[PDB]
Amino acid sequence: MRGQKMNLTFGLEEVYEDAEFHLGDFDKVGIVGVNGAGKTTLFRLLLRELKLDKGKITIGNSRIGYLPQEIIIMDEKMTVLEFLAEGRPIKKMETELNYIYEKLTVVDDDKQDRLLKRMGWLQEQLEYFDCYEAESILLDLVDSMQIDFDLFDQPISELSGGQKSKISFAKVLYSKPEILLLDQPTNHLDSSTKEFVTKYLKSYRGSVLIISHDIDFLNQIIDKIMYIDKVTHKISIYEGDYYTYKKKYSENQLLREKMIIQQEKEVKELATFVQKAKQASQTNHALKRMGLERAIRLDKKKKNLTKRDKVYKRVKMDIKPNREVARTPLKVENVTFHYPGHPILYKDLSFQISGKERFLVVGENGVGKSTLLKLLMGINIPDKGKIIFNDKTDVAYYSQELEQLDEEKTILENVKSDEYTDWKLRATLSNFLFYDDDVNKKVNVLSPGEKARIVLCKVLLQKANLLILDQPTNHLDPETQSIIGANFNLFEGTIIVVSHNPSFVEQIGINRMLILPSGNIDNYSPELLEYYSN
Amino acid sequence: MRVNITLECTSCKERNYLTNKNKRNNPDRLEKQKYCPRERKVTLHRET
RNA sequence: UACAUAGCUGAUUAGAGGUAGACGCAGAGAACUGAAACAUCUUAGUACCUGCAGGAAGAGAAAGAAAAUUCGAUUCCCUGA
RNA sequence: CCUGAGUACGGCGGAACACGAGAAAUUCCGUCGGAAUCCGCGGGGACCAUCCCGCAAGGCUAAAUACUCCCUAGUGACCG
RNA sequence: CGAAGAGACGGAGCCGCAGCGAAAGCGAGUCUGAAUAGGGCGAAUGAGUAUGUAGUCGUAGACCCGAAACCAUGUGAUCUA
RNA sequence: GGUAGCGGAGAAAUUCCAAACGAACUUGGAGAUAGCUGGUUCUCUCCGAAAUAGCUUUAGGGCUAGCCUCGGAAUUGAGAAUGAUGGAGGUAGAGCACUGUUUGGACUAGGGGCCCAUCUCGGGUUACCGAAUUCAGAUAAACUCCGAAUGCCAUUCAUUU
RNA sequence: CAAGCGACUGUUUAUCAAAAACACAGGUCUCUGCAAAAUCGUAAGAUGAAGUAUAGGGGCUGACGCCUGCCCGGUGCUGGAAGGUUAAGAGGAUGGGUUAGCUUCGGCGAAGCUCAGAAUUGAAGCCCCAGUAAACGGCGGCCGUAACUAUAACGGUCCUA
RNA sequence: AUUGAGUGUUUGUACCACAUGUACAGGAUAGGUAGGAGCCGAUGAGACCGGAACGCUAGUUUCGGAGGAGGCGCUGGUGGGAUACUACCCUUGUGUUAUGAACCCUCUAACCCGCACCACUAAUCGUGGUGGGAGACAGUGUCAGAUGGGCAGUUUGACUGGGGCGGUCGCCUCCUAAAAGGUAACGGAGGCGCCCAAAGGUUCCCUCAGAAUGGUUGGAAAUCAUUCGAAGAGUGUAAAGGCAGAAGGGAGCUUGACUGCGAGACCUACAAGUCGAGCAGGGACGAAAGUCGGGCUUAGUGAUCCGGUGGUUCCGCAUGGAA
RNA sequence: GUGGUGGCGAUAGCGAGAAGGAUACACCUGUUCCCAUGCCGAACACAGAAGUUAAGCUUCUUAGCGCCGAUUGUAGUGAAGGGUUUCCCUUUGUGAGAGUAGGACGUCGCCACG
RNA sequence: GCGGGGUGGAGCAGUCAGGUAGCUCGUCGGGCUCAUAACCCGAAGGUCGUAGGUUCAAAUCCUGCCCCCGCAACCA
RNA sequence: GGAGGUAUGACAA
Ligand SMILES: Nc1ncnc2c1ncn2[C@@H]1O[C@H](COP(=O)(O)OP(=O)(O)OP(=O)(O)O)[C@@H](O)[C@H]1O
Ligand SMILES: Nc1ncnc2c1ncn2[C@@H]1O[C@H](COP(=O)(O)OP(=O)(O)OP(=O)(O)O)[C@@H](O)[C@H]1O
Ligand SMILES: [K+]
Ligand SMILES: [K+]
Ligand SMILES: [K+]
Ligand SMILES: [K+]
Ligand SMILES: [K+]
Ligand SMILES: [K+]
Ligand SMILES: [K+]
Ligand SMILES: [K+]
Ligand SMILES: [K+]
Ligand SMILES: [K+]
Ligand SMILES: [K+]
Ligand SMILES: [K+]
Ligand SMILES: [K+]
Ligand SMILES: [K+]
Ligand SMILES: [K+]
Ligand SMILES: [K+]
Ligand SMILES: [K+]
Ligand SMILES: [K+]
Ligand SMILES: [K+]
Ligand SMILES: [K+]
Ligand SMILES: [K+]
Ligand SMILES: [K+]
Ligand SMILES: [K+]
Ligand SMILES: [K+]
Ligand SMILES: [K+]
Ligand SMILES: [K+]
Ligand SMILES: [K+]
Ligand SMILES: [K+]
Ligand SMILES: [K+]
Ligand SMILES: [K+]
Ligand SMILES: [K+]
Ligand SMILES: [K+]
Ligand SMILES: [K+]
Ligand SMILES: [K+]
Ligand SMILES: [K+]
Ligand SMILES: [K+]
Ligand SMILES: [Mg+2]
Ligand SMILES: [Mg+2]
Ligand SMILES: [Mg+2]
Ligand SMILES: [Mg+2]
Ligand SMILES: [Mg+2]
Ligand SMILES: [Mg+2]
Ligand SMILES: [Mg+2]
Ligand SMILES: [Mg+2]
Ligand SMILES: [Mg+2]
Ligand SMILES: [Mg+2]
Ligand SMILES: [Mg+2]
Ligand SMILES: [Mg+2]
Ligand SMILES: [Mg+2]
Ligand SMILES: [Mg+2]
Ligand SMILES: [Mg+2]
Ligand SMILES: [Mg+2]
Ligand SMILES: [Mg+2]
Ligand SMILES: [Mg+2]
Ligand SMILES: [Mg+2]
Ligand SMILES: [Mg+2]
Ligand SMILES: [Mg+2]
Ligand SMILES: [Mg+2]
Ligand SMILES: [Mg+2]
Ligand SMILES: [Mg+2]
Ligand SMILES: [Mg+2]
Ligand SMILES: [Mg+2]
Ligand SMILES: [Mg+2]
Ligand SMILES: [Mg+2]
Ligand SMILES: [Mg+2]
Ligand SMILES: [Mg+2]
Ligand SMILES: [Mg+2]
Ligand SMILES: [Zn+2]
Repeated sequence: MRGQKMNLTFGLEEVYEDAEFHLGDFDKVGIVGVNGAGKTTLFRLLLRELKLDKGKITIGNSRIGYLPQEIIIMDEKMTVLEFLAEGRPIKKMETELNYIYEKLTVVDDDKQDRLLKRMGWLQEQLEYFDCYEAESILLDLVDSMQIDFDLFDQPISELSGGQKSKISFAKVLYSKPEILLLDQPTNHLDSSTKEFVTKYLKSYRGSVLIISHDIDFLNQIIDKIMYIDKVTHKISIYEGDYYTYKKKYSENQLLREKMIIQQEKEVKELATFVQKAKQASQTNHALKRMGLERAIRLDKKKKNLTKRDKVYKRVKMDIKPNREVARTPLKVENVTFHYPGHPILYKDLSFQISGKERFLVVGENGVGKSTLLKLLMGINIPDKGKIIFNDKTDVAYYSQELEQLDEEKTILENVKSDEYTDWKLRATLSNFLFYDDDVNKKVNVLSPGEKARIVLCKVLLQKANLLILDQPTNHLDPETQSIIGANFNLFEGTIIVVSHNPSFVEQIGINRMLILPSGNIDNYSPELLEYYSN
Repeated sequence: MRVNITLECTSCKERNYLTNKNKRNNPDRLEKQKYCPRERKVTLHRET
């Protein structure tokens, strides 16, 4: 994998400018960058989906296994088995091959030569992708991540975010690829599932490029780290792990900063003398002469003076509730719920939040965490029981899959609210790193991370006193995650949160944790680890 | 940022026209129906 | 230093310098100058210095010129320009 | 069986070719690497194929050419 | 060849007799162009060439005299350090 | 006796190196270059400038054009002067109809202090300051409702040339 | 009699300057372990020295007396050397030209030759880190404040190595 | 390069030995392909016992002991694949060799010795010889990076009421400018180095700024109504000239901000600059007439050389290609 | 007479006042129809004929405003001179602006209905 | 004419690189102390010199204008 | 028991 003089500019905002990178074979490259840096765009160039405006991107002829950052569900009714089977081209070629046989009967002596060649290649190609895979896939689920066979016959759209991530990861492996391009392979996975992915990627003999915002996950796998710079629009490739990249990078920016400082001092020195000559008496001929001579040096200095790159601005969040929390924000009493045709997730679930409380809904993948939160908002109507919100409680919901954005509309149109004027909307979007005409961009072209900021901005603009957050740090760059956690910690309201990120929950400082599926309203503590083990 | 651009013929790929656009007001590639002297017919032209 | 060799003595043999302030070949090689300035370039491979010459020197008998199809070592003059 | 090897040639650095490295063939110098050999080798202005022309890495060779310190006999819309 | 002459021989070559086009190429046309269009340059609408002579120019010191200087061989410490 | 010029020597002054040393002397390149100054030699006849524009590392240099001269070709005579006729153009003057500058008078929204009334709410005054309006009177390179004389362009025009 | 400058005797612009200039003994810094450093020279060969750190070269200061404060951010020098950057060379993955052969105008295309060539490797230097001022050098502003006034020992604040 | 021996350590490569192959089903640990009805054994078989390795924990592999002769496969079902055994091999991890390299040190014959002794020999030169030292370094050649006023060749505007300082340098508009045009000053004033996807084209439609009067929030002044109002507005951006038969304003459709050009003019030293009817191709708007080769007009720009990119019925140094 | 449509610099206009509708022109009556309003059948568009001349519109009166404007005189100025020469004067030609006498409430066509 | 400056009572940030007006000391009110200082807790004090532009929005960018401070305003 | 040693605060009253 090699790229030369890479250039790419969507409209007015550019991604790569004379960027270059060379990746040796059998390199587990960790791709790192802030949201919008252009990590996903690099893969699209490798997959030939995009074309560079200028430059050459060179890829090996080997087959590439691509794990998209977003799940591709062509139709809502697609079953999990159909989704996985689409990984291999067995079905596609057979449909083509079946038609070829039809043409052979219709056509006698005209197209036979072309048809015979096409038939031969399909058979040879089909045997290369041995048609025995029908059995292998069924057992690849078992050995991979303990994916139950009940899911195997279930529509994919109905799976949980963590479950979908397992299926998509398995689909990539099912294709039997030669190069692995993984775009956040552990976005929704829980702690247990992440262990399997790490071990497989450690053992994987071939080249694997990983886009991840999980530092610990990368450090265990990465041997080479590729950093996509958001301000310089370039690519830099280091040898080592994430910390080594940070150490090398921090030093380089330090050494660059010191260079610009000394160049400024020399410019100021000349400038100071030029001014002294400029204001001297016209009768001081020699000083006036020297002043002009130094004016020439001053001009040449100012033209070779390196510009310091503008440091990328970090998110600023100030979430405050309009009204005040009550001692009983939310009352859940004897609530039972089941998805039609599936086992009851919980029976007679009853809990009561206290107010200005950090409430963590713990669990594992596919256990009902997101179902419970959907239950409170009203998306799901409880099969039994009641859910009562005090009239003093305003609720803000952050869905797991980013289902609150209109892909067709722009960023500004999405955040449009009756309670906020135009300049107020722009100011907050700038605090979320959407500057100037970046807010007129369609939501359909944004990255998952940038979309997450828009959803967060919607939550912030509500000024609600109860925050139902379902995996908030997902898709966010590591810097933005820490900002999110720190600001929530200071939030003066009740927080119902779900998070598989150990760092994020620690920053928020959880008070009570609700374990699933075994309902257990418990005081928060390192006993969370005990529940995870059991 | 007003810039100079070329409008290529989407049929024959002849770079037929020199014009300019403001990238801020026209992020996407300018498309116009312009006469192609090669094909001697009006064809869709797109910035390249 | 053993045989030797070097050294040493004699004989033999041949150079040693000068020019014609020209002409030839070779080594080494400026600058003013021109470029309307100036570093590439130009003045020049010129002046100067040094070596070797010879009555001439140098080159010369195709691992060539060509592609009218062919020519048949080199040198010099006209032309090509 | 023989027909010129540390040669031809190549990289690097210079130079000579009207040709200033240029797309630069041809010739040479320094440095390093370094062939084939008649079913071979070189050239035909990068390079390859084909065709054509030649046969390097050994030497010699008169004449037609340059010049005149001197010698002999002369010449001049040359000096006086 | 011939008096250091005229002259004779010598047609290689040079200019002129056709232009147009970057060029392939076409040709009293040709190039541009899709164009029988328009337009450019040509033909229509012919005079050249050799030599002498004079004017001017170019390359040469180029109408004559004049720098401070630059470069390259040599000569000087009998003055003076 | 030693040190020699791309150098030497210097208790150091750009000091000395054969009577002038920021770099000796001599010969050569060499007739260096000199957009600079000086000089450039017989006669008569015909004609006769320029000291301007543009560009210029250009400004006391140069180049093209303008102006001089010589020769040549050719046309419904294309030049000049004057007259007649027809046009373009806004200067002199003048004017104020616009825009600036400006004087007085009348009247005035509004604007300053005083009292009564003060919740600072409504008045009555300096012949207190006065917009705008109006009356009269000025002013203008970058003002114009106007506008010459001249000059200029033109005419198959007329006369002389 | 007294003041400046230079300690002193000396030295200098032969030929407009004899001095306060140079030199000087003394001081200090630094280099130099000897085929020394330094210098003349393409080199050989020399000086240094037939010397050897109490010696030799270089910079600055300039008898003697009392003294010589602060700043190592910058520039030099010295040391460091993990990392970043970095030549030739080495290495050559891939891509072009050609064409035996394949070929469904297409085009494909082995070998050899040939035109380019990325990864990788690659020293010092530089970036960096520290030291060093008898190394180069540099050694600040504004506001307030006392039993009269004035000032202001004192206070605030900013800037700097 | 001269420049040659080794050792050791870490590494790249290629063979060579060994060992590894457990998805589910299935006799159970079938790695791929081909051949395969036969294969192995007193050259001591199966079974038994013990050690060892792997391990997915099922078993697999190997060594040795005792014993002495028999076993495996085909046939059979499972599965995508069926098994003995051989061959060609591919994954996996141990060793050996062939080894390319980096380092490590060691060695000694090159090379070096302004060390000693010996000879040539009168000689503190030199050359040999012998010891000692050093040593494949150093030195030297070629190449490459760094450093390098130690030294060298040079550059280091012009205008200018002297020169300097300051100002200016190209383009647009005005006044100066003397009613055509042109016209200078380091004269007086301002702008430009763009902008616009409509703020372009066309079709249709529209008319301004202010003022008075009335009117909730509402104020001098935001929106509304009437009347008056010839331009006192606007015309993207300076000024002048122009435009409300709009060149100003709105709306629909559009891309003529077309291609080839171009009689004839203006301007002009040149190079350039400006206008242009009209012709053809193919269009936009419009019923049609017709308008449209950008924008009210005039600034918004830079020769050549040299490079980039796209196209091309051009050329292609013997020829076809290529360069 | 009225309604169309033109040429001529508003001497054609403006303001004020008066009269008229037979036709014609308009107000006018409607939104079913094509079509229309960044809202509104106001407009545009279409269909229609109860009423009205009230307005527009035509004709007429008025110069109050705007417009046009001779002559005379003057400013300036071409040419030729002059002085007492930043200015000023004479001669000869030319000749405004201003201010005025005055003009003017239009004129010349073509078509249709009367 | 060449520069530097105008942000709460003073001294400073923020200004390059547009979104949200602060820090230091001081002032005022309340505490603590017998009292004062120091200390603790609360509050106040500017729409950024001023007026137009650019923008969705300016203290910030642009332009003008008025103020304050160091220089200069002429050389043989 | 004994001995040498290891922040601020008028003046008079
Ligand atoms: N619309 C649905 N229809 C049918 N079944 C559903 C539906 N949604 C969820 N389920 C099932 O509910 C179970 C748990 O629901 P839920 O979406 O809350 O999982 P979860 O807690 O969010 O897990 P995670 O977020 O880690 O992936 C899943 O097994 C899932 O298959
Ligand atoms: N068609 C597009 N049009 C306009 N902008 C685009 C378009 N496609 C991408 N961008 C921009 O490219 C930028 C970077 O591309 P990309 O989506 O790959 O970022 P990313 O690093 O992968 O995001 P994340 O890490 O959060 O998943 C995005 O900010 C996105 O807004
Ligand atoms: K001679
Ligand atoms: K020269
Ligand atoms: K010159
Ligand atoms: K010879
Ligand atoms: K060459
Ligand atoms: K040849
Ligand atoms: K030949
Ligand atoms: K023609
Ligand atoms: K033609
Ligand atoms: K003749
Ligand atoms: K002649
Ligand atoms: K001459
Ligand atoms: K001459
Ligand atoms: K002497
Ligand atoms: K002396
Ligand atoms: K002439
Ligand atoms: K006026
Ligand atoms: K005037
Ligand atoms: K002295
Ligand atoms: K002294
Ligand atoms: K002293
Ligand atoms: K003296
Ligand atoms: K002296
Ligand atoms: K002292
Ligand atoms: K010393
Ligand atoms: K010193
Ligand atoms: K001393
Ligand atoms: K320092
Ligand atoms: K330092
Ligand atoms: K090939
Ligand atoms: K060596
Ligand atoms: K003067
Ligand atoms: K339009
Ligand atoms: K109506
Ligand atoms: K009426
Ligand atoms: K009238
Ligand atoms: Mg992404
Ligand atoms: Mg979930
Ligand atoms: Mg020159
Ligand atoms: Mg040459
Ligand atoms: Mg060759
Ligand atoms: Mg060579
Ligand atoms: Mg032959
Ligand atoms: Mg001969
Ligand atoms: Mg001598
Ligand atoms: Mg002597
Ligand atoms: Mg001096
Ligand atoms: Mg002398
Ligand atoms: Mg010469
Ligand atoms: Mg005369
Ligand atoms: Mg006047
Ligand atoms: Mg003295
Ligand atoms: Mg004395
Ligand atoms: Mg003297
Ligand atoms: Mg004297
Ligand atoms: Mg001193
Ligand atoms: Mg020595
Ligand atoms: Mg110099
Ligand atoms: Mg020179
Ligand atoms: Mg000058
Ligand atoms: Mg002056
Ligand atoms: Mg005039
Ligand atoms: Mg004029
Ligand atoms: Mg317009
Ligand atoms: Mg060819
Ligand atoms: Mg050839
Ligand atoms: Mg008049
Ligand atoms: Zn086309």
